[PDB]
Amino acid sequence: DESILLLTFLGFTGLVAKYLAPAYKDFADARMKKVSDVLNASRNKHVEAVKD
Amino acid sequence: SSGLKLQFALPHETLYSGSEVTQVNLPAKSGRIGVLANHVPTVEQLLPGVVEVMEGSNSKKFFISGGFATVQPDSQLCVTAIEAFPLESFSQENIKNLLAEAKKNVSSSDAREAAEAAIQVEVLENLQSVLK
Amino acid sequence: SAWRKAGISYAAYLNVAAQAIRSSLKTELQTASVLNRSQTDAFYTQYKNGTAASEPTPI
Amino acid sequence: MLKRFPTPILKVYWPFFVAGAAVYYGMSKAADLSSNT
Amino acid sequence: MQLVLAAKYIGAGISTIGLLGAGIGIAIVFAALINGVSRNPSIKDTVFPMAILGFALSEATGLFCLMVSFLLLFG
Amino acid sequence: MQLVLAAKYIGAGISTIGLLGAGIGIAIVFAALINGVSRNPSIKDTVFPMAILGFALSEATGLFCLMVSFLLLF
Amino acid sequence: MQLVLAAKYIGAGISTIGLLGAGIGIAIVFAALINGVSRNPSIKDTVFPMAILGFALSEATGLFCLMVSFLLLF
Amino acid sequence: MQLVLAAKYIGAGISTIGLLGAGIGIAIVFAALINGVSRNPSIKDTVFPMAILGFALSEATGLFCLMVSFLLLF
Amino acid sequence: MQLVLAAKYIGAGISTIGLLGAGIGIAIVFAALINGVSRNPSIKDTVFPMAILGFALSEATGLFCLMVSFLLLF
Amino acid sequence: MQLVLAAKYIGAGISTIGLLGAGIGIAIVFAALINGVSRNPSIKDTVFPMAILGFALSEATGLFCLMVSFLLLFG
Amino acid sequence: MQLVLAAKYIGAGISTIGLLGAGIGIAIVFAALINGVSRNPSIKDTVFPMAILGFALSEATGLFCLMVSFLLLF
Amino acid sequence: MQLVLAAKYIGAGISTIGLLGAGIGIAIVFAALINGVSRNPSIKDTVFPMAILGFALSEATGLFCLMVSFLLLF
Amino acid sequence: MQLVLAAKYIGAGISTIGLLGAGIGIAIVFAALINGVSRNPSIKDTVFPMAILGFALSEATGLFCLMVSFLLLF
Amino acid sequence: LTTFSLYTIIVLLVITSLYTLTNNNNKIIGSRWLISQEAIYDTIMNMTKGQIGGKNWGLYFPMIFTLFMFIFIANLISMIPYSFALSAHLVFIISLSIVIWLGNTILGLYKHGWVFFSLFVPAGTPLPLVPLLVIIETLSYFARAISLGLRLGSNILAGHLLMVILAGLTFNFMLINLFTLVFGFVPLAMILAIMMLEFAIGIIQGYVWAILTASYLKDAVYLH
Amino acid sequence: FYFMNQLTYGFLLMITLLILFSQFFLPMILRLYVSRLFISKL
Repeated sequence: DESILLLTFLGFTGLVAKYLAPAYKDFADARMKKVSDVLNASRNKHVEAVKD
Repeated sequence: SSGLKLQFALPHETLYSGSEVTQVNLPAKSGRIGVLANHVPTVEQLLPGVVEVMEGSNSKKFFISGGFATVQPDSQLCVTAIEAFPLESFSQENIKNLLAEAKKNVSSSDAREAAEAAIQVEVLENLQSVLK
Repeated sequence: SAWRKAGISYAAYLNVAAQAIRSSLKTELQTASVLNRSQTDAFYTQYKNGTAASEPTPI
Repeated sequence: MLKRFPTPILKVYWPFFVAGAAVYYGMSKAADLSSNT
Repeated sequence: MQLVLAAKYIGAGISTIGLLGAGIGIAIVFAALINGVSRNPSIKDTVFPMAILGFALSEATGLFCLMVSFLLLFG
Repeated sequence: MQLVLAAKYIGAGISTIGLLGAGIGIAIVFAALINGVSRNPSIKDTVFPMAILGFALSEATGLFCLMVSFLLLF
Repeated sequence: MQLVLAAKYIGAGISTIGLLGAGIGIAIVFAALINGVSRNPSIKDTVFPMAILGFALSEATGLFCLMVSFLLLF
Repeated sequence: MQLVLAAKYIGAGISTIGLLGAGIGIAIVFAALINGVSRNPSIKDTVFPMAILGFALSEATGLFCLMVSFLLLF
Repeated sequence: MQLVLAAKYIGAGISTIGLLGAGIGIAIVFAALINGVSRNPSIKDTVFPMAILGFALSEATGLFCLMVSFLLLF
Repeated sequence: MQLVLAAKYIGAGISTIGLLGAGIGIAIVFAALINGVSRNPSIKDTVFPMAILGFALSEATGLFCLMVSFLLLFG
Repeated sequence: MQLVLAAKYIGAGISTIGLLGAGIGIAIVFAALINGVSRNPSIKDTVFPMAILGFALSEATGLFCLMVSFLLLF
Repeated sequence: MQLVLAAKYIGAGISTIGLLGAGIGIAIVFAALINGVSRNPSIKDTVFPMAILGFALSEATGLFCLMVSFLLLF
Repeated sequence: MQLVLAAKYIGAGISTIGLLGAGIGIAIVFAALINGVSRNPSIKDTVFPMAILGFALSEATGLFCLMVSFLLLF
Repeated sequence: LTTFSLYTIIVLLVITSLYTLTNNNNKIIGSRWLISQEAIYDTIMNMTKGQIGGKNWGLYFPMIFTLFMFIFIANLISMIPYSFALSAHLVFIISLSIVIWLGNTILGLYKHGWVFFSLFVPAGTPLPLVPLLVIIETLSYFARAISLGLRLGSNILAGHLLMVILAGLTFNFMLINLFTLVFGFVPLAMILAIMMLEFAIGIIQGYVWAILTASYLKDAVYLH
Repeated sequence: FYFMNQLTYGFLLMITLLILFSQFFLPMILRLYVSRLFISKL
């Protein structure tokens, strides 16, 4: 009986690995690149503030 | 801020310009609307009626010939209209009725005259509320 | 009532309201400035594409 | 591992622990009074 | 016939709640009455007759229902 | 006779929900009241007697139902 | 015999749901409170009493109902 | 006694739908909230304290009938 | 005795339509949500949980009634 | 036992109109949808996924209705 | 067993009136359809397919309801 | 089994009030047509096919209702 | 055997309120007709035939309810 | 031994498995497994800042976190089919709610003493209904208590049992004649949508719990 | 039967999670916040 529910769960996880995980990949990548960008830019900016 | 910035404007002389104010009351197409300190940004076309301006002082009552009430989103209400009015001096029934019957007679003429005649009929019957 | 359909435009609607409030003026305080506000003397001549003309009509 | 910080849990969150003790003792009365069902 | 008085009692019970059709409907008239006078202050003596006119001939219908209940309680 | 008292018990039961006509009705009047003062703050004192007038001779209709309920209980 | 106390149960069952009216009712007394005071935020201090006026005695009728159920229960 | 607990069970069955309008009720409160803050943006932290108030009181309509469902079970 | 299980089953029958209040209720919230975003597209995040929040308030109340069916089902 | 499945069948009968809020519900969501694209023409790509959100787990509630009406019919 | 088919038949009777909500719902759909196309003549048959879409799988609920009525005849 | 044909009769009776939704909603679409053409007189009967469409296959629900009443009746 | 004519008569009892919201519906059409003609007086000859057309074969469906209430009474 | 106590062990092990193995060696950059608890921290932070609005508002920011996460994790565990009910014990959850409500009362009564019962007069009223608003506030004062737990677990008692019984329906769908194998896919997608709604009845119900007790803490700490 | 069992082990995990999250798991992220802002502000 309960194997039908796990079968629905397998189909759901197939949909998740199809659909959600690349979207959360893009989301985490965008946030990661944004944090790394601002964090590197502040350092380069006060490097140029030393150079001033 | 507390209170409101009022900017009342007429083509010959703007009466109020940036005055701090508590309450205004003004006739819009959706009915008579009072506006207080903060408000939804809202553009209301002004049917010719009466505008009452209450401040820390009392409320001054104007007849108004129509225009636009506009609430700038920093809660600054502007009124852009045509005619001012004193307390009660500027209107008299002898000039109203004797011309008003002639205007109703013009309302049976050809179309362009009759439409403006009917408009003036409606404005004089609004002035009947100022006759009060 | 259907002045937007049959009669005047909205600026002209409030202009007729302005002449009505200025016509129901107090005759004591109906000054020369308000009668200056109702002194229409502008003329309009609808030119055509061949620079043709109509007669100047008192608006 | 994880740097332990002495964060105020006793001088802030006493009354919910007090209510937990009170509900435990009322549950003692309940499960001594309503377990003979 | 031992049941017909019980039948009339519970019939009076299910002929009772028709005043709901009063209790909503006439209320909305006063609601509209507010959207009369709050929208137009110079309309009051126009509509406050008519609206209370619009009261009576409405709620009397619901009155019909409970008077049916009375003649279902006795008649 | 031994059945008609249970019939009057459930008759009081089925004659109970007429305050439904209260429970919605007068409430929506206050609905139109609050809009009726929010878009027009100067006309509080004009409507509020009239509005509360429109309270009473609505809500009493629902009141009728439950006293009918009590005369189907008493 | 057993039925005359049994009928009290179903009479209490349907003689409660008049709060259904209150379940619709006081909701819009808040909602036109919201839709009112959303339009004019500075009227809240003026209307927050009157709303809690029109709340309470439009709820209390529903607070009749289960009470009418209650002694119909008991 | 074969019939009295069957009667209290179906009486709890009809004392279920008293949350019905409350299933409407809380929802329509939030309806005004979406017509509130999407109309006026800077009221999000002004009408939301009373709305989560008016939520819970709108539960106070359609919850007791549910517990009229519960203790009629017992 | 041959009736009480049948009575619990019809009690599960009558205790069903209380999710009707769910079926209306969440509806208008999304309706308001569309009117939340139609007249103001740049505020939708402001209401994108705050609508659906009330969803879980209404849905669960609908999901009250039928589980009271289910323990009346068993 | 001659009566229990009959009462289950009428219980499935009264457990059938609980999807009433199906037939209204999702529909009036579409109502605002037709409003939302009307007074805002460039919002359609915005609204219809969120609206179909407000479709799906608004009609599944009604599904609950008939699955009660499917189980008390059968199980 | 002479009773159970009669109960099937009256069950098919009570399992029928769910088309109330579908008939109200598709009417509200066409109501907002006319009210949205009268304020927008330029965009008519862009929306009308989505309108008839929401119409179709909103009326599918009442379709399910009367085929449930048909199988409850069976 | 004198109960079963009379039960089919009362089943046809309870399969009558489904058309309530039809008797509401087939009229209100034309009420929306009133509200639409009163605003915009230019497009009257280019949307009347949509109006009569909603009319016909909205009252088809009530058609289904009383033909269920027919087929269970005789 | 005396059950069938009395069952037909109580079936005529439950075949009655199907005009109920029909008594709403045609009503609100005239209300919307008011909401056409008090707003646009230039549309009356446009709207008053078709709307009252939208009267008749609306409420005739409600008439269908009572004629079913005749044909189960007979 | 208890399988439910084992479930509490699984809760604490996953809670260890959300931060510790998540943290790649204490890096500034905040990796992909850490963005989860980052977003959770910010969506509880921006919630309860604007909720209670205290000058000292963060002091109760820990408890609203740990009352969230327990409910957030225990409604992601029984989502797996072969499990037993975690949060569906209404006795335990409503007991938790009673503890929370009584702690709120003790906190407000120690802060305010007598004037903590100043909550029962919220707004200005005329005289003859001043105590009535008191009464059905007091009647709502423990209705505040009882419903909050009695919501969520009764959702979960309606949750997994649902996925029990309809499974049996699809078990009673596919043992009749072989024509049940053709177009027998739509109950499977229907139970799929049931699990879709079941993630909502986990997550959003936990956030409902958090936001309502946030309002309750605001009312308990500050008088209106 | 097992109200004591579920209740007692749940309360023990409640006290554990309160003191645990408070001493460890919230300020371990607050250090990330303060470190990022102290790099950005310098």
